[PDB]
Amino acid sequence: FVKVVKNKAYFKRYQVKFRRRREGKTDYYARKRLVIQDKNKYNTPKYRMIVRVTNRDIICQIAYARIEGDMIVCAAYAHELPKYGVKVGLTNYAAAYCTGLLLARRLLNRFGMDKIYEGQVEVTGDEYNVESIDGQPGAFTCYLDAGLARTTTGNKVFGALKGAVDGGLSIPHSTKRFPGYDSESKEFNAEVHRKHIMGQNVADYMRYLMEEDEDAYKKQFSQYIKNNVTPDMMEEMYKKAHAAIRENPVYEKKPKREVKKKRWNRPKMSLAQKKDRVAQKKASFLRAQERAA
Amino acid sequence: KENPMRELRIRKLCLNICVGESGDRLTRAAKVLEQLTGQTPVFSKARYTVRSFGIRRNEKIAVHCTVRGAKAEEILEKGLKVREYELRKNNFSDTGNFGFGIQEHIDLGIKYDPSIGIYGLDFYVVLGRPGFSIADKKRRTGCIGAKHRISKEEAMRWFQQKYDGIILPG
Amino acid sequence: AKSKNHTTHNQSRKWHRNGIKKPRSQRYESLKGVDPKFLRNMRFAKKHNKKGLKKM
Amino acid sequence: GRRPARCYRYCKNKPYPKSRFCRGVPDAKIRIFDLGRKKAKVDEFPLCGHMVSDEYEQLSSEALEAARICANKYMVKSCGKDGFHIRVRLHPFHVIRINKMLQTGMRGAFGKPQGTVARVHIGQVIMSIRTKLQNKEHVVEALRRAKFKFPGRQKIHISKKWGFTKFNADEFEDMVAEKRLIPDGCGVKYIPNRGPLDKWRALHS
Amino acid sequence: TNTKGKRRGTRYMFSRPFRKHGVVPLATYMRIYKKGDIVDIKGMGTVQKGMPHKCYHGKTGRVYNVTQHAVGIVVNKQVKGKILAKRINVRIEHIKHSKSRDSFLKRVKENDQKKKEAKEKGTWVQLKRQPAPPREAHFVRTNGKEPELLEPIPYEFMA
Amino acid sequence: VSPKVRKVLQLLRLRQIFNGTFVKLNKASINMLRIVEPYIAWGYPNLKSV
RNA sequence: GUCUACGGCCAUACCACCCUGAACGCGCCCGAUCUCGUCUGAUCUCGGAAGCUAAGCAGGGUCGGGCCUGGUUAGUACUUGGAUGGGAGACCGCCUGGGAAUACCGGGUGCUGUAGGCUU
RNA sequence: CUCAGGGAGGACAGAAACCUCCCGUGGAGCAGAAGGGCAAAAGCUCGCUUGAUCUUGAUUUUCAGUACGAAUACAGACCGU
RNA sequence: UUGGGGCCGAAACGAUCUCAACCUAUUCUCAAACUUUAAAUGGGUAAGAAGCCCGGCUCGCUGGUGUGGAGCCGGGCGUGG
Ligand SMILES: [Mg+2]
Ligand SMILES: [Mg+2]
Ligand SMILES: [Mg+2]
Ligand SMILES: [Mg+2]
Ligand SMILES: [Mg+2]
Ligand SMILES: [Mg+2]
Ligand SMILES: [Mg+2]
Ligand SMILES: [Mg+2]
Ligand SMILES: [Mg+2]
Repeated sequence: FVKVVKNKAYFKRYQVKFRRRREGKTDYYARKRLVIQDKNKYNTPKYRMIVRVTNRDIICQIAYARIEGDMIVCAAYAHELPKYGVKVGLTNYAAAYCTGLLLARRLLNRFGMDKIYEGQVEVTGDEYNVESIDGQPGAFTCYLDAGLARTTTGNKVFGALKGAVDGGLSIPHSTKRFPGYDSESKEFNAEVHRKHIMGQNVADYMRYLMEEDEDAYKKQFSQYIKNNVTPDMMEEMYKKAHAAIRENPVYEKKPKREVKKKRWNRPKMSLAQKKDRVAQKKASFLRAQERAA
Repeated sequence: KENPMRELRIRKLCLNICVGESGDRLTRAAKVLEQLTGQTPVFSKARYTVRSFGIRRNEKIAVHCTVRGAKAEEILEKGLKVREYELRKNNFSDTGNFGFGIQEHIDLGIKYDPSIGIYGLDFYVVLGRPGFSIADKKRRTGCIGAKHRISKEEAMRWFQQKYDGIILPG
Repeated sequence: AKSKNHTTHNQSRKWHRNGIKKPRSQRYESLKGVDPKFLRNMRFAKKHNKKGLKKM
Repeated sequence: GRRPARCYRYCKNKPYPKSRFCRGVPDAKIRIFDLGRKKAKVDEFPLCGHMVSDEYEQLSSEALEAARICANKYMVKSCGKDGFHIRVRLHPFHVIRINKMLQTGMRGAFGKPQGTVARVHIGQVIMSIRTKLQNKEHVVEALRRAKFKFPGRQKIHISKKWGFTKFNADEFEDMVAEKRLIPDGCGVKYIPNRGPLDKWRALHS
Repeated sequence: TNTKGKRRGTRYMFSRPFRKHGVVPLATYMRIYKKGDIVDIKGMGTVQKGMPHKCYHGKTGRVYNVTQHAVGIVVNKQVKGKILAKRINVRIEHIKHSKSRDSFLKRVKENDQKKKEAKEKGTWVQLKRQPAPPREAHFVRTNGKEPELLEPIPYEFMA
Repeated sequence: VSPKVRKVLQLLRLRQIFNGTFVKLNKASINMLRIVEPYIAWGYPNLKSV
């Protein structure tokens, strides 16, 4: 035959990687540079905005790391958006912007910094960076943790960043990976960015599919017509969502209720059960031979 | 009743012509795949120089293309129309994948242009299941498991069932 | 005319005649070799410690 | 042709094997290490006798071959050519060096390779003969004749193991009959209770 | 004679342990070193910048200067008649908090607590570490069985 | 006399042959009397000996 | 009881095969007008929600391999210091202290930090 | 993005040209001698570049604790990405 | 899984011995320039008043935050650990 690679000597010398690397979730090469602090800063917290886009949700957190594991100081999710007004399309660019705005205003409400550093209330899509007013507490500085998302032009990890820096946080960035940047001429057009902030690219697709074929329209947008979301009112829907987010961004936890404490999985088998099972198997195997021989 | 997430589909169809020289032969052979598929193919170069075959290191040798979607179905049907819907037992691999080779590309149905001439090529069919993107997506890459794998015996049954072909022993 | 190349035979006995003494431990070691930015700011703090004397 | 064995007798230098640094070593004088009826099963040669070194010295490959030839040629005459198995359990891996005096004297006096010896400890088995229980005194006499080809002092010890194995002869037959040992040609395989049960079913079926 | 190379004879000294290669963990990055901390030095071959010399591997010193990625350590060095106080700039991966002073600090806080205690009660509690004394006189109960008689075993030539 | 042993024989104040001294016993003392073991003859004195 | 985002120590966590997954989630999945990128919307990016736990994932199993931790090996091998000990030597014994590692035989098969869910 | 190598397949194609699937803890590669180190990299391929620039001091290595060479932490600038 | 000799097959991954390369569990013997393990002896630090402890002040350094760090003063603890 051919020599088997995964022999006993293969597993004796095998060094596993880290658990998060084995699950694939964490780039430790980027983590070593995103997280650690200069040693002459002496346990000053180094914050980061984690933006993670799942299939049906957008998660925005802000974390700083100690020895025991990093501490989440504020978290904003995209499934909280039906409270604020938008119910359909919780995983697009406009929902990423609303999640970043939630995270920014919710952190400023925790630190008591709502009135100072309002941010860009009337959105334009331009390069906005908050400036620390002297005689006041300084602006919150954090850095984007894009993770393993490929940071090309038009990413929702940068939409959440635009939402945060319009909410009032100081995240250093350039306006190159925002949509509207023309790589042919190296110039950023802010009006195209404002369309993606207000979700007008989805509005054009709904109008396009409505004029092409109503069957493809109902296939692609089933919850839009179920919840009565039309391309003309999405603009004011996202404006009212922004207004409701900046009006009250404080998160109230859902009340935990008492549970009957049922076990859904299987408990681990004990030693005596494992010793008896193999004895029953051997006793069955000898009996099946003396009964068939 | 079988789980419809386990439906055995065609993932991709890989085509190449291995010419072995450089020059206008490669351009004509690439034009064959370009007018056959509708997409431009890509040139494949040599790994290292062997002096008995006339090839050199980093010299362009072959022309290959990959076809996915509903176009691969009709290109594969044009191939098995030439092959009379028969294959051998040795044309199926251990991983559930199968290919064959065709000697005159005109038999596809493509028209003869006197400047290009006659080339043969070979087709390879990469079957798949819904869920095979796990092994090559970037974020959380994982294995495919054992029950979800395609085998030689199950790929032969798929070919005999859907294309109504026959497997002659050899 | 070959001679001896190298040895350390009597050296450990020579070292212990006057003793192998640790360096002179003093309080207030020198700030020479400390990084210039923090050393520059410490001088500014020492320069203005006399400012809040009447409040102290 | 070569120097007497009293020169390269004691284990003075560090071990100096044939490797990518020490090249040009001539071939070892002993190449056949076990011989006789080496294609024999375990249960037919139960008696094992060892020649055991009592000293820490070097044994040359020429002496190893000269001893095993004498042991073979006595045991063939005594018990037949197919009634024994002799195994030399010492391989010559140390390389001794020769500094030829053609007149530079001791300038740059590092030796070129001369031959191969085996570094032998106290209590280490030199050769082992397995045969039936009736050929005990023939094994003792054959090893006593082979002691004269070696420097120093050796002892003769009839082992308590079953042949060329590591299991005791009083319990070997019971441990085979309980299927804890399986014959595997010259030696046996020990079957523990630690594998999957599908091998236990194949064992007991 | 030998060479004067910087990393001569560091083949096993600067090598990683078995099945402990690869990505360096981040807890040795996100821990805090201040001036006066007692630090032992252990060279790691994964990172090559800021490596201590081989004569400081296994030594212990005290931090005097802290930078962005490195700390400065005063290490005692035995040189040929005498001991010098060396000032070396070592990057943070080669650096570990020593636990030798930790037991002394836990004893200092225990001694201060035990001195605040028993001042209002008027008694006297031992604060010095006494060495291991001779054991006190005790009774050994041979309850039931007599002690087992041990004898030397005869020789067996198992060689 | 070895240097480590000379230092312990001076810390026991035994600088001359047939000198005697009283030493209280603990682990730190037994591990020094083990170092100076071939050069001394020590034991447990009687009350009349004291 | 358990999951998700981000982690700490990095196999008690890995590898092979099998079984089961309620709810939320994570996913597979459906598409390419817009952002973006390819020979190929397979990957990446984007817009979704018809179907499905099949796979990934979680839990569990295997007289499982590995790994971790013990016993045996064994006070053995080795070793600090000592003798006007033995031996022709090679080397060995004793006094004084310290003390390993295979084969072989048992047990175990991730703990946990912050934030947010489901089990109302 | 993943290498060395291997297995099973595919016209000419064979030991060895090219395509595809699977296994692959590094068995490859990192200019050279060897050793150490390294896998979403320090390897391979691309895009942009000149931190191979100017300027003080301090430190380590050889060491007399002197130089040269080489090296490590900073600080002041101007930059690249 | 290919071969070195075949042989009954004109022949077929057929009969069917075989010997070597290969594969799989075992086994004998080794390494100054091998190593999963791994001593004895040894090499560094610590075993306090230059330490703990509170309060206040300064900073152009560092920061969401009279945050963090460092330097200054003013006291209190002597069973001298
Ligand atoms: Mg990155
Ligand atoms: Mg001289
Ligand atoms: Mg010598
Ligand atoms: Mg798709
Ligand atoms: Mg699943
Ligand atoms: Mg299932
Ligand atoms: Mg097991
Ligand atoms: Mg948890
Ligand atoms: Mg990279």
